[PDB]
Amino acid sequence: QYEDGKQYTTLEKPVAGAPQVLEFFSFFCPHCYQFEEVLHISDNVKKKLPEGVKMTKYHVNFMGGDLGKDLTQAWAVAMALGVEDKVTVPLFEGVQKTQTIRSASDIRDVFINAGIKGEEYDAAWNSFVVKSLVAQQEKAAADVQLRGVPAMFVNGKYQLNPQGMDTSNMDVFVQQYADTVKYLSEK
Ligand SMILES: Cc1cc(Oc2ccc(CC(=O)N3CCN(C)C(=O)C3)cc2)ccc1C#N
Repeated sequence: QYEDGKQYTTLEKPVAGAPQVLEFFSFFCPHCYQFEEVLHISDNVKKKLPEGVKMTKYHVNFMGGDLGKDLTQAWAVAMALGVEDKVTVPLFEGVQKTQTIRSASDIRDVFINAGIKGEEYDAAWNSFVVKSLVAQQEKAAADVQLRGVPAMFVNGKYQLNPQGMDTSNMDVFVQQYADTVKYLSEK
């Protein structure tokens, strides 16, 4: 039922110490927008994972020019402060839906209207911790030879292959995607 090359591929050099379930996304990515707002891929995968398996989500730079680097640093700020749930949707909608986020100051404004004080954002933005988080996201992308998003990796060894699943129907696609992660997570 689950064959290498159909629902998933296998990295030739597995990534030592990778997060068990690792998602890569970009706020510029249209498929990542639907994974968040329509398909809820992340919460559907989470419903089917075994006990205690942690899910990690990293932002990538190669979409959207110099604003893409700023969005990776902003996602680092969100992870450092734990405000992902308050900024994920306003950032997606400001980048892709309204296209009113076009600069670092527009990103900042999203965090402030979500309740993060400007002095707290500026401190985090310039911290060593966020510097380390930016480098961490870029290293994981390089370590899996990432070329596009959305992408999801299981135990640093298996890469989901959504174009090898049924993409004609949204509910079947979500169930095949989440069941593949569950199968691979038990390996
Ligand atoms: C039912 C459905 C099914 C879909 O199926 C996908 C899903 C993800 C991908 C991955 C992808 O888009 N990319 C970007 C290009 N590159 C270089 C990559 O490696 C990966 C593809 C099809 C997408 C949307 C919807 C909807 N509603």
